Amino acid sequence: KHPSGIVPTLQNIVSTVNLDCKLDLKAIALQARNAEYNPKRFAAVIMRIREPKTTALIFASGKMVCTGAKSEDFSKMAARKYARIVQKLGFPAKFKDFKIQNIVGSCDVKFPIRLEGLAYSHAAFSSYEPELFPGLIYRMKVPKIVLLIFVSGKIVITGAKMRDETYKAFENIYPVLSEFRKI
DNA sequence: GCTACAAAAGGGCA
DNA sequence: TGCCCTTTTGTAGC
Repeated sequence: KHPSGIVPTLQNIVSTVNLDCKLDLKAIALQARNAEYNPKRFAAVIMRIREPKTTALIFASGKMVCTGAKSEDFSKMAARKYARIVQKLGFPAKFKDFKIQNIVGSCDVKFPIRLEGLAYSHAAFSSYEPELFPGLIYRMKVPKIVLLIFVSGKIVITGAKMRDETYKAFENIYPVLSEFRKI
């Protein structure tokens, strides 16, 4: 499962669910204290809960985005809790088509990387402009995943909709990272 | 408290 | 149109 002997830690999960009902945002924004709303700035009511620590963007259309959870299950859990809060408020809220939209992971290979060398050998995948951003942007094709590689050996993997995509991207990159270990 | 990246949802505006 | 808007999170040099 994990040949490199390293398991990326899941850091942020983004999901969406359909409450399947139109919502009155100003009413929700008035009844709730755990809520914010400035339509002039953004179309959603921003709401937050402590456990699991997350932030939901709630729309009039009944759709909802959930951010900040550390796992897929935590994300679904937080979404149901927001859905329960909306119900207590007077809306016939359901929970339709809950879907994990993005998973962000990170790990430490515990060795320095020669980013310049890596980018040169993988030009068709690499974006390295150190004066702009200190990390090398690696757009992997299979799985379709974006990895941010730093000189420190710190790696961020984002864009996954399944956690096995996150693990594979990392196992795919590990041998390349070793090839460009900074001695 | 910006550079960079992924992703969703919506109003607004070239 | 599509591209911002907003939110989250890791990373790191400015």
